[PDB]
Amino acid sequence: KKVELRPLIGLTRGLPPTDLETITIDAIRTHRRLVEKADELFQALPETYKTGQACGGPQHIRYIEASIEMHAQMSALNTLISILGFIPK
Amino acid sequence: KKVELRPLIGLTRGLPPTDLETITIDAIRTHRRLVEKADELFQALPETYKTGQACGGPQHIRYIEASIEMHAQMSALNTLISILGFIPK
Repeated sequence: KKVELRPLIGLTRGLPPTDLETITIDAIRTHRRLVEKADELFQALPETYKTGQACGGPQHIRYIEASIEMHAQMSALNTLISILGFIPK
Repeated sequence: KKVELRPLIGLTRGLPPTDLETITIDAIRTHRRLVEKADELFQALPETYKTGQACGGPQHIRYIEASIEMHAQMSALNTLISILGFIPK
């Protein structure tokens, strides 16, 4: 993985191995939850929205917000994995 | 602002102006909340942790996680502002 959110290096500098592992493990769990949520909302979108032919509206907004949170958190998770050097169990 | 989270461009492509404005406005509110939370936890850290001389432990972990969420969401907000071309009221 690559460092996508650089400020995380300074934040976790010198953190004990077990502590960084704990943070990363929880971030993996969070990622799974965010992916599941975004996926659930994507599946319920009309075909026209899934293909990008239609845009806008409350339902679409909710999916986008869920996807935004997923992508943002994923950048953090990838960064944590990059710092750790491996994907903890 | 600059595009820090590229997937957001595809997600918001063609979104009606009012809809993108709504999403960005809520992201601004979210950012304020996350900054306040991270700040509150930073202030309560012992001086040794604020200066980086000490690292690790439950309290530090909680601050780091709050800061991580803040930074991640901020990358999303900056990206939304970059796409919109301005900071909505």
